[PDB]
Amino acid sequence: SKPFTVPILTVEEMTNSRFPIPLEKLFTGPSGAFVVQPQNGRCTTDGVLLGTTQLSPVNICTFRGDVTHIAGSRNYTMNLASLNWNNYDPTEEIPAPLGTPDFVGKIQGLLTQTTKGDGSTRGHKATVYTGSAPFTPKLGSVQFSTDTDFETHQNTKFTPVGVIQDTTHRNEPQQWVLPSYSGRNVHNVHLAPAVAPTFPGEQLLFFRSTMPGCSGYPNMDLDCLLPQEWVQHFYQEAAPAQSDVALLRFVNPDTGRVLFECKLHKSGYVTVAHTGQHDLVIPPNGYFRFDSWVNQFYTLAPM
Amino acid sequence: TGSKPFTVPILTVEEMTNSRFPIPLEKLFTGPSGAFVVQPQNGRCTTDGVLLGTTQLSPVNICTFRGDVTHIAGSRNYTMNLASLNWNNYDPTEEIPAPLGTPDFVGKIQGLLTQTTKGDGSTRGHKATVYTGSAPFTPKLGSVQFSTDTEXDFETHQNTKFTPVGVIQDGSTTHRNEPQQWVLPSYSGRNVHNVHLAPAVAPTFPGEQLLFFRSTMPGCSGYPNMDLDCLLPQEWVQHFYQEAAPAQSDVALLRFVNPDTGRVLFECKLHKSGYVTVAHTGQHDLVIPPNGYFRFDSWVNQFYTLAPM
Ligand SMILES: CO[C@@H]1O[C@@H](C)[C@@H](O)[C@@H](O)[C@@H]1O
Ligand SMILES: CO[C@@H]1O[C@@H](C)[C@@H](O)[C@@H](O)[C@@H]1O
Ligand SMILES: [Mg+2]
Ligand SMILES: [Mg+2]
Repeated sequence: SKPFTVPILTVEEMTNSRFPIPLEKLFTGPSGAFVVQPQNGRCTTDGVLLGTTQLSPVNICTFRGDVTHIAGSRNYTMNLASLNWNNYDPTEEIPAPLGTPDFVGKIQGLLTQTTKGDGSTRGHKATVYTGSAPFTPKLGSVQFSTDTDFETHQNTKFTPVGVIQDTTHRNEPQQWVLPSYSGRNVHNVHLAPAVAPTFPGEQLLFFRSTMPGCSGYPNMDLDCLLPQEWVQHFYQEAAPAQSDVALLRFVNPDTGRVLFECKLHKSGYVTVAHTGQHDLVIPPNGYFRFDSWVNQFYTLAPM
Repeated sequence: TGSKPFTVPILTVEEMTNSRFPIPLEKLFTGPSGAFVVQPQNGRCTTDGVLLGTTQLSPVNICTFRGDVTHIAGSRNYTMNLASLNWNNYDPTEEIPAPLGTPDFVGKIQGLLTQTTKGDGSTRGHKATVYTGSAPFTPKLGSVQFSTDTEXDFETHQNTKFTPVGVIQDGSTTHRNEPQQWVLPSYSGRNVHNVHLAPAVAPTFPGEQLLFFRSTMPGCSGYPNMDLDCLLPQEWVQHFYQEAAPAQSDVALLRFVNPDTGRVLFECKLHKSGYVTVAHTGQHDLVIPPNGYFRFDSWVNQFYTLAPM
């Protein structure tokens, strides 16, 4: 069987799988009390994509389609196309279009458009409210608010940049609250499962970034379960799993020594032996290395 | 056994990222260089994993800037004192052309400037443009200038980020006159030469042309030329950097394959210094299936004649 491996890039060389920004650090904390169920950055170790996960680091939280103006405001409805401008199929057995935001919050960026006939172009600051009633990406449409021009039947793109807040500080975004992908009073479908440590003394290990803030006092923490480069790697390699748990070691090349070890579960998430909230202190050139497949009762050395 | 076998990723063109701007690839393109010299500085990496020019590993940090800013109380423009991509101090004596990820073409790049005040976590963001052909574009010296749409609110001594979105055109009656993707900026200003560049590339074998990985940059105003060609997908850069497989000649023979059927559509040469050539004549958007991908066959000699494509 093809040997399993993980990418050897450092944390700072890899990308968050839930927003198009670099990873910055590793974090662990208790989460047994709440539900961890992100839909981007979900992939098994043998390469099966889950949830709304797709392969491009720059298409996360983007939208493409045509727009129509909502009379008496600066708001536009976008009729969604696929990530490569084909028709969007709402019957596919996924929660929402691939790359759809998987948290409730106000995402700010630029809405841009090109007119086919003459190549004229235009761009305006815009915000999408993923908690709002018109946020119905599974049905094929979302709404943007703008600050200011957009034509009908012309290709239009939202490029995300960051998040806003607008009361009590850091109350939004809520990175662990899923949007309602079909809107009010419709339950979500085909979700990737919630994850949690199943072994005593363990916690999830998160790959953490800080989202840019564009207004107010947002909570800018964003944790993903797998780097986007790991998703890309497992998808291509499709190496068979020889157990439910891949043991990884995090290595400091300056000394050759292992800093900590962790479990990469076959269904696509990492746990460590730690109790409490902890920002890991790592060497910037450290990397992860697969060492062996282990059984269900393997006890990690304390992180 | 022997040398580690060389490979390229199996991702399709449409699943990969442009190495010169943070957008997906769309198609393949070939043409003669014409009046321009092809010397891009992002997306430059040897097949055994040596990064060149301003190339770095993150697909989303391409054409970004980070640092602190200063206004003038008589203009909407801000000067940014540059830091490196992980907020480390940027040293102008480092042997690189400019901070890694700096734009490598002359044009007007629009995006958002954003900032967080460390003390209380207050944040702000405004549309901003950087003209990489302008005299204040001096990233090798550690500063660039941005024009913003509103008179002021950005604070001094606070971390500030530019996220690129697309390109604009203005100040011309001729459409699509800018950006000029093969004209390098003057990273220290026009009366100083650029340094430590990744070299220019060109087909060296009779009847061959460069093969490019092409995207269309978003346009944000005016009538810009939105074509953007790179020599290697960003995912190929990441792959070679990790694998560091030795090159066993100057040229790797690759085949481009349709996955739906497995059949070979054309063959090409991946030169060990990090660019691709094909046997073709003319300036053309290639007709390929969207899901096509490349596979390494063998290291070939310098006098190998490719089958025409
Ligand atoms: C509401 O205004 C926006 O948010 C505030 C908290 C400030 O950070 C201000 O500079 C910014 O423009
Ligand atoms: C100058 O104005 C900008 O460029 C023009 C060519 C138009 O596309 C217009 O919609 C856009 O706002
Ligand atoms: Mg340990
Ligand atoms: Mg051929």
